[PDB]
Amino acid sequence: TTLTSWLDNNGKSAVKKLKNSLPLRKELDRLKDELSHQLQLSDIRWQRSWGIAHRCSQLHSLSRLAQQNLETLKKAKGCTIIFTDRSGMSAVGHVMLGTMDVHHHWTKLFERLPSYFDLQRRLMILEDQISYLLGGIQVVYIEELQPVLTLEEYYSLLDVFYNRLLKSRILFHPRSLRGLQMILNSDRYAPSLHELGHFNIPTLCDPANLQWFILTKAQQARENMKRKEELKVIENELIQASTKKFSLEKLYKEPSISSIQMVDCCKRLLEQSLPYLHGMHLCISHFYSVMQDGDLCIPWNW
Amino acid sequence: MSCPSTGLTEDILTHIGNVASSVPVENFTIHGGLSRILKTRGEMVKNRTVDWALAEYMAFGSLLKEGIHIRLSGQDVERGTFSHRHHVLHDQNVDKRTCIPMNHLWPNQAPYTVCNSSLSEYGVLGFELGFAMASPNALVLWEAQFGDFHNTAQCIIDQFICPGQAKWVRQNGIVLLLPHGMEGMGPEHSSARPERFLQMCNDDPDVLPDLKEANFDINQLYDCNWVVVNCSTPGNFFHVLRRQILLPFRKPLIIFTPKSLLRHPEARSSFDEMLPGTHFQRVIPEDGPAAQNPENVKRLLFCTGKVYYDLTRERKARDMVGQVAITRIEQLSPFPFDLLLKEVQKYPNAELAWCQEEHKNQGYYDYVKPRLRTTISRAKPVWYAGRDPAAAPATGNKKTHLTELQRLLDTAFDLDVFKNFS
Amino acid sequence: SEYGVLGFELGFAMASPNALVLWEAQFGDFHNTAQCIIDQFICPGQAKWVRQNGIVLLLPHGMEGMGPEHSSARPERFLQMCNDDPDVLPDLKEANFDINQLYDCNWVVVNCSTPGNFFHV
Amino acid sequence: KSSENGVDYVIMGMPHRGRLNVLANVIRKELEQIFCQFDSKLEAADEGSGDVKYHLGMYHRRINRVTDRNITLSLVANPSHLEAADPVVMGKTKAEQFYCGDTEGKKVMSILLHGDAAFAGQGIVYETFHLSDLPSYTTHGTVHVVVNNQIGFTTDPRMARSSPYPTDVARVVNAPIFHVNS
Amino acid sequence: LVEDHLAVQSLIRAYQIRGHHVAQLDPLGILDADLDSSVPADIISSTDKLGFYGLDESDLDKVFHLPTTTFIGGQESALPLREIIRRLEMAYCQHIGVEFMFINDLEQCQWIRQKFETPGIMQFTNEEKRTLLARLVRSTRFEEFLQRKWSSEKRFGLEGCEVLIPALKTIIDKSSENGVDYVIMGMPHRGRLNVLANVIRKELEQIFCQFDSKLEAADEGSGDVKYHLGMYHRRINRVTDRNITLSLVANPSHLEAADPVVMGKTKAEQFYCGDTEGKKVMSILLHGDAAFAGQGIVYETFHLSDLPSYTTHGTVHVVVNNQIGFTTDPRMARSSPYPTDVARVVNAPIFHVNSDDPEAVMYVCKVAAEWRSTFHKDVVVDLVCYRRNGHNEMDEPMFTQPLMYKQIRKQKPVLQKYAELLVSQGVVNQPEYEEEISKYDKICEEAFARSKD
Ligand SMILES: CC1=C(CCOP(=O)(O)OP(=O)(O)O)SCN1Cc1cnc(C)nc1N
Ligand SMILES: Cc1ncc(C[n+]2csc(CCOP(=O)(O)OP(=O)(O)O)c2C)c(N)n1
Ligand SMILES: [Ca+2]
Ligand SMILES: [Mg+2]
Ligand SMILES: [Mg+2]
Repeated sequence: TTLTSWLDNNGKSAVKKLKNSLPLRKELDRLKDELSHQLQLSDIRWQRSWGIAHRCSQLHSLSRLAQQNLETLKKAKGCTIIFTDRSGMSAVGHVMLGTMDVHHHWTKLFERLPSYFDLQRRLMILEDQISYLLGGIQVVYIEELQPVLTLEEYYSLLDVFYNRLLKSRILFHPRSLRGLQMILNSDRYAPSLHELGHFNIPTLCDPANLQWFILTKAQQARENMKRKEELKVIENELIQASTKKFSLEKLYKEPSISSIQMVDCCKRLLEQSLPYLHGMHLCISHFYSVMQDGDLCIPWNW
Repeated sequence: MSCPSTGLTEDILTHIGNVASSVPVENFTIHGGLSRILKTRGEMVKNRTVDWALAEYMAFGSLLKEGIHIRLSGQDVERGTFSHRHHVLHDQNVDKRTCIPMNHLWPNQAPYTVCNSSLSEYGVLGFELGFAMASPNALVLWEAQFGDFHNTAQCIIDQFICPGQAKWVRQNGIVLLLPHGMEGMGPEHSSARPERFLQMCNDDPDVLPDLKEANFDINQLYDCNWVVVNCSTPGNFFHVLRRQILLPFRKPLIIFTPKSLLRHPEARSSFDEMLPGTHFQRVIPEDGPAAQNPENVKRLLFCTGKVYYDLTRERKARDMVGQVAITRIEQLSPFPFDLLLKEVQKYPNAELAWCQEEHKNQGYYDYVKPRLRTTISRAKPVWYAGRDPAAAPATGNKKTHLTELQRLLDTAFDLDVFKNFS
Repeated sequence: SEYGVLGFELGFAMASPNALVLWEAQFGDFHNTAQCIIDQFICPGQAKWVRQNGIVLLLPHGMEGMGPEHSSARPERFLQMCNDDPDVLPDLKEANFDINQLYDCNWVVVNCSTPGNFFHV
Repeated sequence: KSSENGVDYVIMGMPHRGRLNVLANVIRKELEQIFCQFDSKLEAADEGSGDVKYHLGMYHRRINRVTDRNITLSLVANPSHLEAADPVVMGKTKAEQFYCGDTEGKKVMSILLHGDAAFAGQGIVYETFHLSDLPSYTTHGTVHVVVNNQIGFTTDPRMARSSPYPTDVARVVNAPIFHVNS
Repeated sequence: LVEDHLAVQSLIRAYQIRGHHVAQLDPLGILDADLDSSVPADIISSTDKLGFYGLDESDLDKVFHLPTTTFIGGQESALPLREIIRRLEMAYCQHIGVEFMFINDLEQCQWIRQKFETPGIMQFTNEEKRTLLARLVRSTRFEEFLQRKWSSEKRFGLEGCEVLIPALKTIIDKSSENGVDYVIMGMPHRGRLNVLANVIRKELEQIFCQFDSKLEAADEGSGDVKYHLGMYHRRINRVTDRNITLSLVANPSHLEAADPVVMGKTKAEQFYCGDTEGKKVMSILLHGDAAFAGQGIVYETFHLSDLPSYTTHGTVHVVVNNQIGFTTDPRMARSSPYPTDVARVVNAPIFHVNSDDPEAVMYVCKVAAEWRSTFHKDVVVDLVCYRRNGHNEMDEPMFTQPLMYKQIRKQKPVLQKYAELLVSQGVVNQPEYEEEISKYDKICEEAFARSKD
């Protein structure tokens, strides 16, 4: 158990860093809820780590933009905003302001919202067509499993797949209605069955090979869609119990962490007690580190 | 596109001035000479006046208030080459203990970084340029010990900063501060070579921007490769750094900072140029007894920077106030056509001269002259008053440099050297 | 390397006037890496120091659409470092104008278009 | 291996030799976009003068095959001048480490590619290696890859350096060197 | 003892490969020049660390047989480990630190080991001490006089490193002994006037004339400052029976930019004299610690040093390591233990010497001059010293470096302590030391009247 030594060495700097970092957290909350109220946005989110100091600067810049141009910015009622590395609208309708763009680039984006909204209806109609084609099959855009896709690129993928596949050969059956989803993978190798329960299927694929692949593993997919949810529920209860035991402000995970890994992580914490974990922020990651704003990174491997 | 005013309310300025003058740690001991500098800073702050060192605090603190990271890097920048800023204080008794007064201005403020670099211009400038292209919410400044040592990094300037936006889409707003001015110093301590930067500009002298355009400037700045400026007052230096950030876009900025004006008694400005509703001034008009009776003035001299305070002293010594009108030019980059056209109209009958510190084949002449000739319909030949051409930036003999300055001031106020020719 | 080799050649050229030392650049665009040597030693060396240097620099130049860094050796930068005075017309009517004019100048630039002129220079 | 060790963001700089191959496979740029550049009738929409294909940058994020974790890649546009983009890559890495609140650069990494003749004859290599360790300039580690093909343009390697190997500047900062027969 | 001798073998490794990490090179006492205060487990400073090698206190008297990679034994072929450690500590952990184990030629390593490890080799005659005393007196009194006559000017004087002048004179004298007839030098701002007055005997009267405010240049040229001018002078060496020509190249303020120019001039002189291995022409370069470790052109020059058609067959580099830049701490100036680590990329040995002991500086300079003639390679000599005043004579050092200069104010100049050491040994007497200071002051004053005339 080297985490004991690591904690004993690095806890004091962590508590000092937290004590320094509280005011920036207060300021971030104030800026976020003020901006959310003013523009009537549904939510504001971030896609990368980034520290409380850079997030505050991004919120300040957006506030300045709203101060200068208010009428054009007002076109985003009910639209949630995410901060990314590229601009444009996402595959499921998020304004993705990009960290490396000046206000002149954002203002252009906020003046093109109606056309993007129009394109969204066409994409939804395409979704419905593909759904009725293979029998009821939801086509989903699962982020953190696909590259960041702008609306036009996803529409082009859907269009090329539907056009190049329907014209040549076709097979129909209204089964698979309740479950089974398609990632629509962008042509990596070949169709495959992901562990969660969905399918990442390349575009322009062979309809015969696609049919043979799909027809045979329905039951395993249906079994996976229930395994995933019941592990998620046991995770909710374990992560509540750990916070109760050690009195953490919040305990969370990196997006890349598998749920089973968090099973094992929480289970092999709950049988041990450590002094310095009291009243701190802890996150599950891949390395031993302390963040500049006062968070601890404990790898899921002791 | 438009730019908000860069002024600030008075209480912010007073708080910033009080913080910089005061030392946050009572236990910390400050060198007696440094303590006198801190006391003089308070002297000025209570009287509502700023020198050159205080304007830099009042720009950096005002930017740090609204979550803008600031990184000042260079060669001996924590104290200053001419020992004028003292951004970092050292305890005389306890070793390794340090205070930065600008990190204590407000409880919720953005990070500030001052670092002394290794002895290198070609790696450090590249490092800073790479740092400046990772986010538009930071102000990265590179300081040169003297403006003459920048050519060691010429490659970076020629290949990355100059054409970077035309060759690749990325926008970058790095600021370069280069001390400049001829003061009887060694040739390699005189002239940062502004004529080399001014010729890389993609502006066309023959082409004239339409007078009837919005602001005209938010469009002159936009239709330009980078902005160059030669500030002569601390108020303008305060306004430029704020305009760099409040603009909708980013472009590189080249400021030619002074050397002997850091202690010049009349090179300071009031708080009234920093209050809300004030703007950066590209051309500073002629204000004085001459503007009251324009027809009486027989000559109009255009200058830039440190020369101004030399010409004004000569004009009074000769009883020529009201006979000569001196005008400063502050930007030079996207040349200001509209304002300068009005100045010629203001004095119907006055020959136009360009007065200059450097030699004829260096400095700002031969960039400025075609542009000044473009604004008028060649109504008046633009004359020249300054030093003769030479191969080296400045002379190594102190005696000749004084004589040269004297003959420069002699030809500026003669009123008949070119008058007989015209 | 352009910054060490050019300095080496310049030092070689100031040890005797009975030698011809030529420095060749692969493209005229890579000379700015040696800007320091050009700005402080070659350009004002006889104005600041008694020693006189007779080095020759050959820089390929010409826009063939090969790209920004394979086009223009930047002659406008060399032509402005000249000490000549633009606003004065010399006395054209004097013997040896060509040599008198050549005797008081920091250096000479040329852009030859025929091999005969390149032979004569 | 870096993605295994927790890295999530990689920044790269590279010279002319082999640029297109890296863009096609390592950066996973679309093949059609590469083939489109070679077309002559090509026009540029931007008012930019534009640059040649071997001087353009590329940014892309994708799921790694070996590691389910997403990884983000970036290639920095550089001029024809060799080694002049090393400090630019270092500065960008430092900025990314700073903004992500990274105190020892564990989640951001830098990789640089060099040629043998340029790596042993340019001065800026020395300055960059010296910057590598100073506080407020250190990025906590870099992996340099040198392609020693034993020739410059037409210059024998014997008249290009005064040291047994092109990679001897690395000995001034105590960095181990592994030569391998490719 | 079945394999205990093995440890002793490894023991010697440590010193010859690491002793310089624990040498006393700093003159002040505080500040380790190697930026490392840690002591290597290899070196034995306390007896406890014998346990690192599997040895106890009883092993000190046992008698060990030395190998051929050591010359400490001298006549003896065997020694007690007591005396072995004593000899090795004197050889590498004192006022001289030698960095030479990265070269892969055995004959070059044996030469260095013989030069530095044999007992009693560094012995100086009373006449040599007398000459050194005279040169030190001159070097000090010149700067004293410059202070007394021109307090406001920025002299850039060598207070803190006054042993540079005797070092250069010793190098030139040994080279003249080895057949050199023409020396070319390049040098930065620090200490230029002292060298112009005491090494290349430029007429003192012109040195004083340059300081005159009422000076005109009758030449048709811009001109340059007093620290950028070239001087050529041929003088008979006193110690040698042969003459020597000394040339100093005019340089700009850009730092280290005149190194390739000096190399090129040396190559041209070697070529014209029909010299095939540069045996009668030599080059010497002076550097500062902050510039030598931060400029790129140093790397390129060192690489040019060996290529055929560019090699000049050997250079002697002298670095003045005063542990400060302009106002920059040496910790934020480089990423290597010493400023002189570029020299390791071309396999050139390095000798660091504490400049507070002149009699080791003389020996190191002599050894470097012999090495250049024997092997025709580069060699670097590092003089660890301090800076007494600020960068200029008008800078304020206390604002940025308060604790270092507090120690500087309480330390004696080298000339004093050398004078008392000589008087104690009986080599000289106080009446003789006063006479020379008075003689040098008459020569300086007469010249000042001539400058006024
Ligand atoms: C910072 C600076 C100096 C420190 C010397 O530091 P150093 O080598 O240790 O010399 P020192 O023993 O302290 O005199 S001087 C001059 N200068 C400005 C300077 C910077 N860069 C270049 C290329 N040329 C210069 N002229
Ligand atoms: C600064 C600069 N000078 C000159 C050139 C011209 N040039 C292009 S490739 C090359 C050879 C460099 O050798 P090396 O790095 O070994 O290249 P490789 O073996 O990869 O072709 C040269 C000199 C250049 N690209 N950059
Ligand atoms: Ca040590
Ligand atoms: Mg190669
Ligand atoms: Mg020094």
